[PDB]
Amino acid sequence: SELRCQCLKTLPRVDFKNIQSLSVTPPGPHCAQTEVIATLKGGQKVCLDPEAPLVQKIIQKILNKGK
Amino acid sequence: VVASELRCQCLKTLPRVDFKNIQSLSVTPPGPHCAQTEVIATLKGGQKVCLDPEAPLVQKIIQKILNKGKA
Repeated sequence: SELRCQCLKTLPRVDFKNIQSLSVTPPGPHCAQTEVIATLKGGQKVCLDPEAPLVQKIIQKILNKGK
Repeated sequence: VVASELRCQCLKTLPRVDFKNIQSLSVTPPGPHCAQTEVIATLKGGQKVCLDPEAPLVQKIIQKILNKGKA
């Protein structure tokens, strides 16, 4: 068996409020790149650019969102 | 319907983990079912553990992952 990178394209942002969850996968046997996949509240799955400052900012706003 | 949308998935959080142990992370912001953001790290060998999302070392780990491919 062989898996590969599942992102064809990476996007520069999504709206914070629309994120249901994100998965962040570092490089490994499957893929040389970190992949960040946002699942949005309508079911969409989107690949985000993990190096984009807005994407890192969104991630941070999520990590910090808890009360 | 499903358990993960009806309650938090975490029974407790850790302050850090060896980052090279991490195979992947899922990050879920709070919602009706859960007051906290949850960061579930699946470690090599398959165990899922939660990381405290406001631990500085855990935010630093996630930044390192995001920045792996920059020069």
